[PDB]
Amino acid sequence: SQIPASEQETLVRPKPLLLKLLKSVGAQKDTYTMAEVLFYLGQYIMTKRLYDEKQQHIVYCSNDLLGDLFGVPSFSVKEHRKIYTMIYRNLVVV
Amino acid sequence: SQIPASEQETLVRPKPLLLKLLKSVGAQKDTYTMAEVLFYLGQYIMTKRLYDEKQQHIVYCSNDLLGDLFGVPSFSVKEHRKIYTMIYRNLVV
Ligand SMILES: O=C1c2cccc(Cl)c2[C@](OCC2(CO)CC2)(c2ccc(Cl)cc2)N1Cc1ccc([N+](=O)[O-])cc1
Ligand SMILES: O=C1c2cccc(Cl)c2[C@](OCC2(CO)CC2)(c2ccc(Cl)cc2)N1Cc1ccc([N+](=O)[O-])cc1
Repeated sequence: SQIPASEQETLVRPKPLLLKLLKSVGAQKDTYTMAEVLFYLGQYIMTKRLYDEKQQHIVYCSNDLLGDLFGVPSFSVKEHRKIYTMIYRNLVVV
Repeated sequence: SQIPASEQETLVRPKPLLLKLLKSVGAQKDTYTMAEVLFYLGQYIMTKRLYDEKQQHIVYCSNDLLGDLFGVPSFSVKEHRKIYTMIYRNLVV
């Protein structure tokens, strides 16, 4: 956060639409700190799949020589076994 | 270490197209450890921008109530002051 601590702990009362949204994912109250609002928005965001975590770590290799060699348009940098399998089809163990 | 150390250190010879890919970003040899192949693949990937921060960190809220509350189709989770500004419009302190 580039937001000062004092600001994060500011006590606030969500308007009716923001309140309904927060309670829709389990918020219990009518007043919150700003830190609490952000926690519940985070839950809302993840629940409505407005952010995708897997898609944060993707190589897009279609129409590139790498896509030709691996035989795929995309892959996760976090899935090492899957990369190794694709690499092995392009070499010989000595 | 998803991959065992000994496998990472396995000595391998890239077939011609992979080899040309590797030398295209500075690789100097015909023979490599698997670790070395992954390093040079990484350099290729980043050079050609096949992986790019431009697609990262985004909340796409255009088609959700949140987009209507925030007045935008999307926002970056890293833009903390923007997020605060957008939230303050939706409340009273
Ligand atoms: O770092 C992240 C993060 C990363 C990826 C996806 C999501 Cl969803 C989040 C998000 O919540 C994550 C969770 C915690 O509550 C688990 C749910 C979030 C993003 C955007 C919003 Cl508007 C709210 C939370 N978050 C927390 C946060 C972001 C920004 C600020 N700020 O403005 O100073 C404060 C807190
Ligand atoms: O963690 C990351 C990472 C994160 C974001 C983008 C990129 Cl490009 C990479 C990548 O290279 C990073 C750099 C180092 O050489 C600086 C360039 C990479 C991804 C995919 C491939 Cl196919 C190769 C490297 N990498 C390293 C790595 C990933 C997977 C394995 N594994 O399967 O055992 C081994 C090593």
